[PDB]
Amino acid sequence: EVNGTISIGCSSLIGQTLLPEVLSLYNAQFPNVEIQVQVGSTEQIKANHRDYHVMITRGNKVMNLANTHLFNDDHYFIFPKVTKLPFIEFQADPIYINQIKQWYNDNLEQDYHATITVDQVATCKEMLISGVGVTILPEIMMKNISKEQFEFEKVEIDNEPLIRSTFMSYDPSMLQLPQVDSFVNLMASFVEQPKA
Amino acid sequence: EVNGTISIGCSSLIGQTLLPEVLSLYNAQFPNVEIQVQVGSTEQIKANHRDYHVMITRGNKVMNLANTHLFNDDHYFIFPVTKLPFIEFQADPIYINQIKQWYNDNLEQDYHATITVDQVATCKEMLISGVGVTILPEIMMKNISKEQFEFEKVEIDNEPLIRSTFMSYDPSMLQLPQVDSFVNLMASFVEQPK
Repeated sequence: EVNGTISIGCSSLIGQTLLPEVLSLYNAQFPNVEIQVQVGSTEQIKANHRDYHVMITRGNKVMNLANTHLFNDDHYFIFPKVTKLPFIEFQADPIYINQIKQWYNDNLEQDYHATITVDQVATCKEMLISGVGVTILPEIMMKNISKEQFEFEKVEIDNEPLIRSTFMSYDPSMLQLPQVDSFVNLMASFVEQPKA
Repeated sequence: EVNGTISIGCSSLIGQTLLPEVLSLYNAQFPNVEIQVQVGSTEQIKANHRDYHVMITRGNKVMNLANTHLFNDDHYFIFPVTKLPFIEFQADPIYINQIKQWYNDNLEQDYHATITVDQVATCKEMLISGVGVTILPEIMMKNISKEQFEFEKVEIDNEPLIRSTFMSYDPSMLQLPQVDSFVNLMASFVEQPK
């Protein structure tokens, strides 16, 4: 049997969408593995990289590690079925937030200004659902947003969708741990789409 | 005419349940206030209290601060049972030990967590995707299919297992209009008409 412990560090939004699905598969195949999950900012995770066998983060490849591109998110601007409403911003690295800002300016009348800022995308989405304001979300976080209360407009810059990449990172030496080699191979196949 | 910045630090599960609801009121009444929210563990927030005008945490009162009890949560054991993995979240040890002791008293096996997660939110998503079973605070139970899952209330000696939520702040801070505003709005908000 595969066993021991696997310690996973990932972006907060990953811990509420992808990871539970991956862990249903993984625990079904490798039930004697004990699993530890810690969520956080990409910068936190990368900082604590040594507490984790494997990290799942957003942005770019991590330094001095193996990286596996998992997928890309599109983005939607989401609002009540607009420049008079407050915009909710979430914390991420500055290139990304700056694309969102530049888009707000290009496609809307006012200058961009965050009224509410939260650090997690999940919080941001719940702020949206409660009517605190409008926002831009990556598509993987758009489930269960009422299509009767809200309109969804896709974010493109020039004529290119605004996208963000998710990566799995690990020290290739860790694959000597059966339980890590298992998780990494399971994810390789999990992120492939049957209908390519 | 109330403005400035208010900086809120709260428990993760609060940031996806209570706080958005509170902030819809607050922003409506005090639109010229800029709001910053940071989420995390109770001990994180307590560790960073210098960054926040106001904290909302779970557990006990915080030391050398004003405290306002906001409410108490009941808990439920939620399952599709001792062959299924249990999902444990991180919190202080008295509380986790109540859950362990309860699982032992009321189920056959010894308590053992197969999956452990940092946040209650993750734990709930783990639950919804069939990873396993778990105990949740009732405020985190919305949108769990009553058709796929059963819900059993957690009692210990016929007393519900409950956890408390507190708002903590330095009283001197109420000199900031935008903080005095938020604290009074929360006083109102946590009261029940009925």
